[PDB]
Amino acid sequence: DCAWHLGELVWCT
Amino acid sequence: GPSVFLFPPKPKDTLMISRTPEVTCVVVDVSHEDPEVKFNWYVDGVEVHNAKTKPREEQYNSTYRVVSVLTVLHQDWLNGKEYKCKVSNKALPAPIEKTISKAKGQPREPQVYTLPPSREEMTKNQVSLTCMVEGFYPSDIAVEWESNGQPENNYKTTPPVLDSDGSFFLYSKLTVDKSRWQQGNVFSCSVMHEALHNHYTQKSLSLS
Amino acid sequence: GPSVFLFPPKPKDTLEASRTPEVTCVVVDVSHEDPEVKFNWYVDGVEVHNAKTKPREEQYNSTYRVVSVLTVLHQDWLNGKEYKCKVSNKALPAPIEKTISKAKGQPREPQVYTLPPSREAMTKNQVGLTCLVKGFYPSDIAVEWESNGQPENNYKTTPPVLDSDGSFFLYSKLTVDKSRWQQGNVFSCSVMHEALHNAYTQKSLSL
Ligand SMILES: *[C@@H]1O[C@H](CO[C@@H]2O[C@@H](C)[C@@H](O)[C@@H](O)[C@@H]2O)[C@@H](O[C@@H]2O[C@H](CO)[C@@H](O[C@@H]3O[C@H](CO[C@H]4O[C@H](CO)[C@@H](O)[C@H](O)[C@@H]4O[C@@H]4O[C@H](CO)[C@@H](O[C@@H]5O[C@H](CO)[C@H](O)[C@H](O)[C@H]5O)[C@H](O)[C@H]4NC(C)=O)[C@@H](O)[C@H](O[C@H]4O[C@H](CO)[C@@H](O)[C@H](O)[C@@H]4O)[C@@H]3O)[C@H](O)[C@H]2NC(C)=O)[C@H](O)[C@H]1NC(C)=O
Ligand SMILES: *[C@@H]1O[C@H](CO[C@@H]2O[C@@H](C)[C@@H](O)[C@@H](O)[C@@H]2O)[C@@H](O[C@@H]2O[C@H](CO)[C@@H](O[C@@H]3O[C@H](CO[C@H]4O[C@H](CO)[C@@H](O)[C@H](O)[C@@H]4O[C@@H]4O[C@H](CO)[C@@H](O[C@@H]5O[C@H](CO)[C@H](O)[C@H](O)[C@H]5O)[C@H](O)[C@H]4NC(C)=O)[C@@H](O)[C@H](O[C@H]4O[C@H](CO)[C@@H](O)[C@H](O)[C@@H]4O)[C@@H]3O)[C@H](O)[C@H]2NC(C)=O)[C@H](O)[C@H]1NC(C)=O
Repeated sequence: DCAWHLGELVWCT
Repeated sequence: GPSVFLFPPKPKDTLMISRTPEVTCVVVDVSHEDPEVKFNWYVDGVEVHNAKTKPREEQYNSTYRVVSVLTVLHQDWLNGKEYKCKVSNKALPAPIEKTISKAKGQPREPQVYTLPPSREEMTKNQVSLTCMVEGFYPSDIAVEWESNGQPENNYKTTPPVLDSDGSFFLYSKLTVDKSRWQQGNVFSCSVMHEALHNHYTQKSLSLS
Repeated sequence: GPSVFLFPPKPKDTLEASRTPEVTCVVVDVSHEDPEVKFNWYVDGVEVHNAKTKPREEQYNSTYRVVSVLTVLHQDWLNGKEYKCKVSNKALPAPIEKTISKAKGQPREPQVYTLPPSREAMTKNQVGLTCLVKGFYPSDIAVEWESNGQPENNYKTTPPVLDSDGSFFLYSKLTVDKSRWQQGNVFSCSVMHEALHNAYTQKSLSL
């Protein structure tokens, strides 16, 4: 899955 | 003669795949007689040639500032690769070599807790929302705040402090108008750190 | 030539009446050819003659460390008096002068708030109890913990951080065995700062 921060991609596994 | 300072990338840049982390090799006290500076970059002893020199900058104290920037790969930085900048200048008897890498040691996941304002603070015009971040290694971290999908800027965060168990902790304090707290508005603490799932967690706080 | 660093008193020394705060004039890189250092002390421009010189100390790098200590009066320090250490040595073309004093600006009383561990924090063997100290100026402060009249020493405290209103804040974190917290024991965050009543306050926390 993916992490987002204020509509910005942080990281996905 | 010239002095060299080699800086790591920003934690946010290393932890966000949508950002571009870079290491910076700064040379100061470069004379007007010999402004020519040569850089050699090495990634784990292996020379690389994709570095970029910034516009030369006059300092008006008789010296130039000369900067070389190297893009680094996210995983390379996080896997602990060493970056070496070798600086040569006519005023230097020998080349100056500096080295940076991520701090050594098994990464530890930050435990993130939000603490509401104390009852005793409820007389004030504004209240303190606390984000407590502990048990993290290495100390590279970013903390930010949000509400209603919008960033909240009225916060200050402590430097990381080395804890007795060898991890680090810090606190972030967001200051909000008391009414916003009383009205049930949800606030959120965002933490970016390598040992977190997807480099990220978000913890929420509202009046219960 | 040699280098001079002038140090303020420890905050706990200025804040406890029975303690003896002092300013410390450290001189480093003093040569073997001229180990003699003349000190002159000035309190608000007025020369004082009651400083003490510490034992001379050879490092290793073929340098001497020479230290002068001047005891400071509690009221003097609090009134913001300026302490000047002038250092003369033969390896110096000019006498080096340094000043320190308490940071200037109106003192502001800290607000001390104790914050209980989150529910999420209860899964582990030990828990962090939090003391938020904020709204204080100057940044000179001492924070300790206690329980049932006994000092609790298993805490770390952040440095003071400058806040957006120009005061300072910090957090201190005391780590206790979870069972002690579960069993209702009271823990106390104690804060020393000049703008507090009696330069002391204590706030309690329990489950
Ligand atoms: C002539 O003037 C120049 C310029 O000086 C400036 O102008 C004058 C007029 C005054 O106003 C000064 O106050 C100005 O600085 C003088 O050059 C200075 O020399 C100093 C050494 O003599 C040197 O000190 C060392 O600084 C290190 C930290 O530097 C940081 O932080 C300071 C602010 O605190 C900042 O000014 C520096 O530029 C530098 O800032 C970082 O820049 C890096 C590189 O760009 C950034 O990292 C990158 O950021 C980008 C995005 O921006 C991106 O994310 C990249 O991925 C990332 O890599 C980073 O963001 C910046 N950080 C911050 C916090 O802002 C200290 O660590 C170092 O201390 C160590 O060494 C000491 C020994 O000297 C030890 O005592 C100590 O224990 C430490 O081990 C030094 O103190 C100054 O940095 C330098 N100034 C500049 C601007 O470069 C020059 O000396 C003078 N010559 C003469 C003859 O007088
Ligand atoms: C030969 O060696 C000597 C000694 O070096 C040591 O031994 C060798 C073998 C090595 O192992 C070294 O690592 C050892 O340090 C060298 O002497 C050193 O010169 C340094 C460079 O000039 C100098 O750096 C400056 O340090 C300032 C802070 O000093 C603090 O902290 C350091 C490190 O933590 C510590 O080493 C110092 O002793 C000093 O500690 C404080 O002492 C004061 C005064 O006693 C304490 O205050 C008192 O506390 C008591 C409690 O008992 C009481 O309450 C009193 O009331 C109170 O006054 C205080 O608590 C101590 N604090 C701490 C944290 O420990 C820096 O501020 C300064 O940085 C700034 O300098 C410039 C400013 O313009 C800027 O460039 C820069 O940006 C900074 O702002 C300096 O870096 C070292 O202090 C000094 N070391 C010692 C031990 O004295 C010598 O240089 C070397 N020569 C050669 C040719 O190689």
